[PDB]
Amino acid sequence: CPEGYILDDGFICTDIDE
Repeated sequence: CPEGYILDDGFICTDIDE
């Protein structure tokens, strides 16, 4: 996951949509 798409909850690819 690139910039903006970070790791949340328990270190998982989180969404964003720009």
